[PDB]
Amino acid sequence: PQITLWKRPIVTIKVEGQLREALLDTGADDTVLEDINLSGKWKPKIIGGIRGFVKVKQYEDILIEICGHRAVGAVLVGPTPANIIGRNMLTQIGCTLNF
Amino acid sequence: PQITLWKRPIVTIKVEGQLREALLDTGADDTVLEDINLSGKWKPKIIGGIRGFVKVKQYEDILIEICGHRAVGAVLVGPTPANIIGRNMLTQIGCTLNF
Ligand SMILES: CC(C)[C@H](NC(=O)[C@H](C)NC(=O)OCc1ccccc1)C(=O)N[C@@H](Cc1ccccc1)[C@@H](O)[C@H](O)[C@H](Cc1ccccc1)NC(=O)[C@@H](NC(=O)[C@H](C)NC(=O)OCc1ccccc1)C(C)C
Repeated sequence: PQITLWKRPIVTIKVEGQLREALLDTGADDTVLEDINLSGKWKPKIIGGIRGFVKVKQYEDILIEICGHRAVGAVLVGPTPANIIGRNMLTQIGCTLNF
Repeated sequence: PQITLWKRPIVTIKVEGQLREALLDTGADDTVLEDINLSGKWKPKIIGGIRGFVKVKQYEDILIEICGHRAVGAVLVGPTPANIIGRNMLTQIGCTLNF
């Protein structure tokens, strides 16, 4: 679809039988999922933001179903305020900025 | 133009005779400019991110020339790692997410 930016570009995602709402975020390298247990093993990682750095679990090969389009990727899981779909996921659903 | 998200969607902006590079950031409500003095008066404001909340100077009616398209807006100025063009500015250059 074509999402205008008058409101936050939140979309439905489906990660392992769990529906969430994630924000499509062009200013995020990575995808960060807020406090939702993912089956599988992970490796420790730290993303930085505005202000600080949070500790996250990185999971590889996670399947995320984003607004009707699937995409497998590294997914970071950690105490972030929102689900963030970063460019790593956004390139796979073929998402572009447009003006 | 059409910016794919394989790399950070950084673009040229012109803010008061100053060229900067800003990231077009769909996950930012506001626009945040990194440590570059803006003529004019401001009001105190605080944006939150990943981890924490930075103090910024909000300036109204700031003219930002974004990748060939102008846009006047509230611009927040404060110790952020990057210039971030938030949705507030991104709606005016007619920028949409596209997949
Ligand atoms: C999701 C992250 C992986 C993302 N980080 C990255 O992409 C960075 C560059 N990559 C990275 O960290 O790489 C890993 C690494 C590790 C070690 C060494 C080197 C590298 C990120 O948080 N980046 C953010 C800022 C940034 C930019 C450049 C460099 C570093 C950080 C925004 O782009 C991102 O879009 C966030 C999304 C977000 C929203 C809400 C909560 C948490 C995260 N927006 C923001 O932080 C913006 N805030 C907002 O939009 C808030 C929500 N609105 C607001 O403040 O309005 C008033 C308000 C006040 C109080 C409550 C509610 C509203 C900010 C730019 C102004």
